[PDB]
This record gives sequence, structure tokens and C-alpha cells, in this order.
Amino acid sequence: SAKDERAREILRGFKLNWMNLRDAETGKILWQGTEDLSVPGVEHEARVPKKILKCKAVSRELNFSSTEQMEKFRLEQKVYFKGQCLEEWFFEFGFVIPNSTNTWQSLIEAAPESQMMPASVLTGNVIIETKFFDDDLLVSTSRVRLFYV
Ligand SMILES: COC(=O)[C@@H](N)CSC/C=C(\C)CC/C=C(\C)CCC=C(C)C
Repeated sequence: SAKDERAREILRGFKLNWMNLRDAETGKILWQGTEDLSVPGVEHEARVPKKILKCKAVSRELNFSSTEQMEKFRLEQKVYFKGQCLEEWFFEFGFVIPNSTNTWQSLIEAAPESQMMPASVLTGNVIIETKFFDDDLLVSTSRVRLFYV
């Protein structure tokens, strides 16, 4: 469309290879996926162990490939509970070499146990909406429904 064919070019050349969730304090891998949760237009599912809610902070690794150059690769994540936006996250990777494969690590600090909701209430009710950007270029929007198992 009129909005850059480059955005569509980046998307066709972009692949999310795998993703990790780690205990930020110990480095134990708590959850791993190899499904491209960045694919737009379908509601992905993620089933993560309930024990993750025990962590004070988690480290999320995104390993991605991109045939296309990007000047300022970043993402915006809204966390929804039953359609209510609870959290808005911003993460920047920066410059993406064309044809590169990159591991992207981010630290997610957890809310206190006394302020965070139980797994039984959260599971199936949390939607993460991720917008993938090259600076101001919206490359894709993806939605993942969270289950705590
Ligand atoms: C430690 O307590 C917490 O902070 C709990 N509430 C969550 S830890 C963190 C994150 C997740 C669980 C889900 C992370 C996001 C996923 C799997 C999907 C995002 C999609 C993309 C493509 C980045």
C-alpha cells in the first residue's frame, strides 16, 4: 500500500527463530519456544510455567533473523487483561545489519507477589500485543494469548 512497501519487505525477510524466559537472578531457562510469535493476523498462544510468577525479574531473549536492514529496530508491548491495558513496555534493539541473526535480551522487572495476581486468574485472560517498528515504520503487529501452566 501507500505506507512503505519497505515495511512489507522487512516483514517478509524477518523471522523470530526462538525465545527464552530466564530467571534474571540465577539464569535458569524457565520457558523456551521456537514458534514465530511475531507472525501477524493470528492469535498465537504461549503456555509458560506458573513458577515464572515467582521470579523477582525475568530476562527475555529474542533470537531473530532479518534479510532487510533496519535503522532503529524496536517494539512496543501492551499487556491486556480482559481488554484492559495494564502495562505498556518499550524496548529498543537499534541498528540491524542486513542478513544478520541476532539475540536480543531484555530485563522485565516483576511486581511484588502481594501486588501480582494469581496464575489461576491470569491464565487465558492475558493478551500481549507487540508492535514491531523500524523507527516510525510499523513492520507488524502480533497478539499472543498467555496461559500459566
Ligand atoms: C516474574 O513475574 C512476571 O513478570 C510475570 N507476570 C511475567 S514474566 C514475563 C513475560 C512473559 C510470561 C511473556 C513474555 C512475552 C511473550 C512470550 C510473547 C511476546 C512476543 C514477542 C514476539 C516478543
